[PDB]
Amino acid sequence: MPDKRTALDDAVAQLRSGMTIGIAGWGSRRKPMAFVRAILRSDVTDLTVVTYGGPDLGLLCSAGKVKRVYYGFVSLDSPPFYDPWFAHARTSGAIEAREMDEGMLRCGLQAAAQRLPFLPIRAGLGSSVPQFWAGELQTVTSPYPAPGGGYETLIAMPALRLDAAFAHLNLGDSHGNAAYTGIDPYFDDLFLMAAERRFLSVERIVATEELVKSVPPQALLVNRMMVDAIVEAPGGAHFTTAAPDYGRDEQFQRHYAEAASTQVGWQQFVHTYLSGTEADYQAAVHNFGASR
Amino acid sequence: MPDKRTALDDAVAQLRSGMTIGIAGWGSRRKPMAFVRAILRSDVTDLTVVTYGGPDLGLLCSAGKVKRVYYGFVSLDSPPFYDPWFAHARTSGAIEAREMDEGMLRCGLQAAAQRLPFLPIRAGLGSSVPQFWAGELQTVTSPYPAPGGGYETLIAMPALRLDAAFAHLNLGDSHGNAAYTGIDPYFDDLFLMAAERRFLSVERIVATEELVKSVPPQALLVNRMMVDAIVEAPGGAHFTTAAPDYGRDEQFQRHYAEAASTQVGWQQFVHTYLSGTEADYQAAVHNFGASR
Amino acid sequence: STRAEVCAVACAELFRDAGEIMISPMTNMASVGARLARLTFAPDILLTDGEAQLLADTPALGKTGAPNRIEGWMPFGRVFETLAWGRRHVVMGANQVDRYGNQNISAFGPLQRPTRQMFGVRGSPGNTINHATSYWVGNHCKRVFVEAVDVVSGIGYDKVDPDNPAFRFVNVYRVVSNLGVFDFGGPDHSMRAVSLHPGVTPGDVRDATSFEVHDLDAAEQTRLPTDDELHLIRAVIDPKSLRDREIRS
Amino acid sequence: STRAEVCAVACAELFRDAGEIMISPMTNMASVGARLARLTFAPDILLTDGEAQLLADTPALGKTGAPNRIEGWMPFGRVFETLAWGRRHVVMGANQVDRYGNQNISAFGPLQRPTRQMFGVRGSPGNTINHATSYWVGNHCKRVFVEAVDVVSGIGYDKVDPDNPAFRFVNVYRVVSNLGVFDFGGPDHSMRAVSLHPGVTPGDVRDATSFEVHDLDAAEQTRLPTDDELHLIRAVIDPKSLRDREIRS
Repeated sequence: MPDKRTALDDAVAQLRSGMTIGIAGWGSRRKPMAFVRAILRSDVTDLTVVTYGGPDLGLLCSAGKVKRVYYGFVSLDSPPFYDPWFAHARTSGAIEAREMDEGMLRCGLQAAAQRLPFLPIRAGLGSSVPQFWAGELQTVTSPYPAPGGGYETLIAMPALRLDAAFAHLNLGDSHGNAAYTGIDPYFDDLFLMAAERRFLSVERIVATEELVKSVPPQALLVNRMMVDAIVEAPGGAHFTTAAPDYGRDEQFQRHYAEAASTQVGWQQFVHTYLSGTEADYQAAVHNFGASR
Repeated sequence: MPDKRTALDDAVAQLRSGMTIGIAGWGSRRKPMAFVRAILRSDVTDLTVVTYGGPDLGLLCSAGKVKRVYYGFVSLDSPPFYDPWFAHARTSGAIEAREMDEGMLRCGLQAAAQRLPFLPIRAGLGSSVPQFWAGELQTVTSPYPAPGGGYETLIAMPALRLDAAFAHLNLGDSHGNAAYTGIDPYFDDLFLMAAERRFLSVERIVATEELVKSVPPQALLVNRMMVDAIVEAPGGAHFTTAAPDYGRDEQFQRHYAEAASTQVGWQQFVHTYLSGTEADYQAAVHNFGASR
Repeated sequence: STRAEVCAVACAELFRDAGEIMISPMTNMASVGARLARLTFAPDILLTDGEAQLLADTPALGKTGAPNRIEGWMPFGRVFETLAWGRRHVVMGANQVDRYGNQNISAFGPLQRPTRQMFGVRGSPGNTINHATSYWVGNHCKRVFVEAVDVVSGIGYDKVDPDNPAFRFVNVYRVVSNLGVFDFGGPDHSMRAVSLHPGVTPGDVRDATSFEVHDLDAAEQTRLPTDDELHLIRAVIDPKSLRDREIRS
Repeated sequence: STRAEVCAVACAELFRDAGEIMISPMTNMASVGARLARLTFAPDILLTDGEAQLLADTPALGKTGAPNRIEGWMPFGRVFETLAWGRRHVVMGANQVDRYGNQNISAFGPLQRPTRQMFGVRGSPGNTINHATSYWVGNHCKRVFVEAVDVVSGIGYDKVDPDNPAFRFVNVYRVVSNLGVFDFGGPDHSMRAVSLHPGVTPGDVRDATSFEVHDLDAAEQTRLPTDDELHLIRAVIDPKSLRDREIRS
């Protein structure tokens, strides 16, 4: 079988400016943060992003690399809750916002996974969501009557097709079989299935037989058809939660948010954490932690 | 919390003639066969059945209790494969057949679970399936163009809403939390969510804490919102497979199929296995087995 | 009893006759109320551990130490399935609520260039189109209770198209604030006073709301917590008094 | 090499350049072919254990004893998800196959009153509208290869509406029989001879098919299994010779 192990930069060099990319996980939970940091090091820009947003999106906005965002929400999941870089991008008018209901985003990925042009959904009707979409979001009428008479008109959620997707899981093999070891898979499978290029990071790469013995079969969320390249990235979700491996780095996340509030503070953060490799970031982070 | 423990006959006495019922499991796998036998003991008839059919459907047809069947297939999963009672019902013109593709049946249950009037699907297009449905199966056109130009027309799979559903699982508590312990949940969750009345049997009722300690969380397929009544039915899937608890009773299933092939043989089968209680059936079955 | 305790019981009363459905309290005050309901007059409700498991018992809010007993699995995928199925009652916060019950947790100002960014709409649109939704507001003031919200995250009664049966599950139930209990039984489903908390006059509500609340002068007093309710709140559910941080002044 | 071995290799060649997709061989002959492919020229294919797990290695067909090593989980729900996504090639049997590649495993006779009942359409409609589908026929005869099937379970090229992009994934690839390899590259995508097995004349096929097969006289001989292929088939994949029961007379 194919050995799909690659490095962070090698994966990101498959991106092109203008692409639509999906970032998996949820909020400040199991985000592919090492992939995001590698995007920050590249020249790739003008990205359309599909995400249940958190500090992943914040980092991309801080770099001015985002043209448009399709999102169900943006949250840090802990105080100060709102991502300050996403907030800056929104209040400055830097990004086009394709805001939607959380369920709609999932539905959009499901339609892309099934290669369907749309799925019907109630979520969205009556809300400001259609107005975010500026007439791009259309409706569909049921050909069957409701129990009660009348024909329902529903949101036609379009497929959220992706040029590339990035996800992070706890354990994988060299061929891209992978498992989540936490309580929630989120929607990483749909992000991968909706994309033309599939990129996965894991905390640790093991033999197939070790992978399958360490989890129940229901945790084997990713098979070889769902991955083009796998990257071993210990700490690759930092500073979001990666379940039994490590929690959210709460103090560091607050440090991130505080630093975003001023020009000098951000420049110092970039210098300290984001100006070298992933290994430099991990060492700087451990040193911040050792201080506390 | 509510105590939902009930007996087989008590559950079935909530049915009325003419109802639409769902039978869960798949083929000759984890079927609620003790519930089916209880339907055979009642006066309930003229049923519309929604099923991935096996010997469950055969037993109902042998009793003349079926008006219409919505099915993705009918199979015994072992030789002679085709269920002879379903075959008789079909060749005699005794039932209305709403045959469909396997994926379509799941889609139909999903639409009912989401309370949607339809979901779009490619499966069905160009096949004999629409002709089985006599005008009832309609299409829907996408309001978004295909990648390539032009607008796709898809099957509009209607919701397969049920008056009642029956399922069998391996373990549960008195409130209806329940787990599958085999390798496949099949679609029992969708059957329950599509129905107004939800009936579950399990091999054994345990304390909630025992239930949750015996399986990974991913195997907790059924929660309290999904069940109205739960029945302890050890051997309740017999003669279909019930995973690690017991396999398919291959010799008995063949005995079932052979008996259906003649008038005298069927009359003798009904007398021996289907004329008393579930306990009488289980004792007769063990005696057939003890002989071999 | 304190104002916070009266509010906690008012939140609990949201779930009377809920039956065996998932309660999703998204604020601490609602979460005290939901746990009170489960331990008393709504014993069949389902509650998560705040993440992805269903709780078997009803432990203290915010608590650490002993692990919780679970009765099921409720990852986010299954929450979406549950909400579309309809078997749920969510209590959300609200940066704005308007007189027809529209809620905003998204942002202030224009959609493509807001003056202040919050979470986005989250699941509010799906929640309000599918099943019972209520709101907890801890600082009842004019900037929260507005004429019309900046961004419609949760839909209100004025958005219901009576010719489209897709709106048939709308059930925006009540708003509980630090001042009163409110519903949408006024004319055109405009906001109506159910009750005013002890110590609150109609004038207090009038000065704190940007529109007129129906039946405000006729509004009875919100009922006091009973001795058993106070015992459960103080000793069992909220021993650290997280409820007190939910309300101001 | 025997006729069964030539058929097994022909089945294997169905998967050349398949890439990293799920192969679903629903007959023993196809399953020998698929395992042969995985061990040789198509090493990236996925294969289940015949139930709900993905196999990590490629064990013997019909093997007993030690459990198989697994690399994933593939319950029926996930098969439906995989097939709609398109990453699959299924090889099915057939009670009837017609000249445009339509398949019947449903029934013989009228739809609401058949003269003989089989399984119903099963997954054939979903398979044939979504991804590569091929057929294995072990007794090539007129009652199997018919002008037009009684019931369209698997759709053929004549059912494609060229104005509806929903048909754009149709890929009914080949038919391998005990006599030859066939495809649908004839006029109007009618059945065409790819190759005839050693020992088989055009006349044998003509007398066993209810319609005329395109390019039948020009059809080369199906390639022989190599020594390495024979070693893998005879000793490693099919040591019980289940392949020999697949073909008749």
